[PDB]
Amino acid sequence: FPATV
Amino acid sequence: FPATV
Amino acid sequence: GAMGSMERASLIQKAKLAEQAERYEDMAAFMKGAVEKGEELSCEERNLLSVAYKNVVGGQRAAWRVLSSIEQKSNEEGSEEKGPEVREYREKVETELQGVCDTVLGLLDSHLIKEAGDAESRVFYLKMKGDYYRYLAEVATGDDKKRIIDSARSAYQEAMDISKKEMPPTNPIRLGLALNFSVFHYEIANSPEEAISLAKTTFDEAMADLHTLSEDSYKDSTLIMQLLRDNLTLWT
Amino acid sequence: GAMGSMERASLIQKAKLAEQAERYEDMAAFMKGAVEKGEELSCEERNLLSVAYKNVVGGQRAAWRVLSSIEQKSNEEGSEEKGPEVREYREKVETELQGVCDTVLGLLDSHLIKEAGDAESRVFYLKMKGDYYRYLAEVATGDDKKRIIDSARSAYQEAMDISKKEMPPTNPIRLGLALNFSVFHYEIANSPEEAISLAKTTFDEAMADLHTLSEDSYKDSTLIMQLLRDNLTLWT
Ligand SMILES: N=C(N)c1cc(-c2cccc(NC(=O)C3(Oc4ccc(Cl)cc4)CCOCC3)c2)cs1
Ligand SMILES: N=C(N)c1cc(-c2cccc(NC(=O)C3(Oc4ccc(Cl)cc4)CCOCC3)c2)cs1
Repeated sequence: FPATV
Repeated sequence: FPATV
Repeated sequence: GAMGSMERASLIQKAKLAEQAERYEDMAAFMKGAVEKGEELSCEERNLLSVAYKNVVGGQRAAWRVLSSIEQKSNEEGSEEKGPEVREYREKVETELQGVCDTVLGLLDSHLIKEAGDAESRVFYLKMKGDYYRYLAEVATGDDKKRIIDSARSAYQEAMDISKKEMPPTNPIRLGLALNFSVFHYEIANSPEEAISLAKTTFDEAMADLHTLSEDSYKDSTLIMQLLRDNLTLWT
Repeated sequence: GAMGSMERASLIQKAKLAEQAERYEDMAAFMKGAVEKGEELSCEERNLLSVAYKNVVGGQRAAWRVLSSIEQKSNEEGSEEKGPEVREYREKVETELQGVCDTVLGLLDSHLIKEAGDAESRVFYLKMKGDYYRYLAEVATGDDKKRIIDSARSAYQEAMDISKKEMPPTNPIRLGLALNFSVFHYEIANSPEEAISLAKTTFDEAMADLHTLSEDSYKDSTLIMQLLRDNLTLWT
């Protein structure tokens, strides 16, 4: 999964 | 801490 | 609210304690109580709220993905009927996830966003609104799926417009907003080209502004820039 | 019981799903529902029950330890009074932990232990009874602390007596019981010499019986033997 913050 | 199962 | 009788300052203190104990459901309940006191949130308090619910919903999302995977396998040609249990339990977790998202969205709508006038608060809250509609979109399949997606898009877009007018390109909130809106494009809106364009342009504009920053601000901005690069590496 | 309307087999299936999703509170609730159907538990089902509650209470214990540490520091000479919040929140987590322990002990008392006649079930349940009284002992400070400790000791002792009569020295339940009773001696009963003697004698008697085992049984027994050795290395 891609990075989110 | 010591091991328990 | 079961936190109605506790002091605002005590709720914030206990949220910090819950964080140290990795009790994120408690931390979220304490911060919901703090929001419901009706006062605006400081910068630290906004991040306590976001950390708590991000951790709670992040665990729900991970569980939902496991269960959805098992469910899809049970429905492949050649599988042995296991009955309704996998669907039922996936639905249970899904409903709990939707409930947490609705709770957060409710706090933003009553009345955090409408009182947020400074860019750092307003962009932060509108980013959260996009994020929690995005999580609802991840599990949506019904008559409302398009509207949920458009609600995420609209919140992210308002946050983006404010951030480009009011914040420098290295502002970590601006960067994290772009990071997440880029993921929305890739994973939710079936717009990988927009996702890639947004990540690259955000990264390049930040790079050109790093020279203005202190060492500590540089560290904060380059951290999120690296996440943008990580996603671009995943996608190209 | 909110699981009263769900089939026993569906509860067991959903416990396994909850495990895969790392939803251990759900897993424990499903297995409590299964126990409350009133039938005896199979070997697999007993371990589902134990895995679920061990994970739930293990997280509570870790949180309690963090909070108790913070609380003790707040009470050192030189600290700035922070008010009642640390104590209150430690008490909250403590009460929740005690509740989970009481729930498990209640299931063992109504009526798992009294129907357990085979050594593998009866020793398993009496070990659990010792374990959950041990967790209560870890947080106990009142008029009942000695009685809680003696309840743990008595359960472990009955389990030990049965295990030595009815199981080989390499039986993993026998080994895990001795491992945990040894930790009880060291950490709860202020009996480090007993803890060390029990771990060493258990290890040596198991070693001498490994020659009777298949490759898969050997792997299971030597795994727990290594935990005994690990503790002995910590303590000597
Ligand atoms: N936890 C806590 N007790 C507290 C956290 C904060 C706080 C305050 C400002 C910024 C952050 N920053 C972050 O948490 C991370 O960066 C972000 C960047 C943009 C956005 Cl929108 C959100 C987070 C998370 C990802 O990795 C790098 C740091 C924390 C104060 S108290
Ligand atoms: N999880 C699940 N779905 C299932 C677990 C089991 C199962 C059945 C028998 C034994 C175990 N054994 C363990 O779990 C470990 O050994 C134990 C030894 C003694 C005792 Cl008393 C308890 C555990 C835990 C520590 O590391 C090695 C394995 C599992 C069936 S289904």
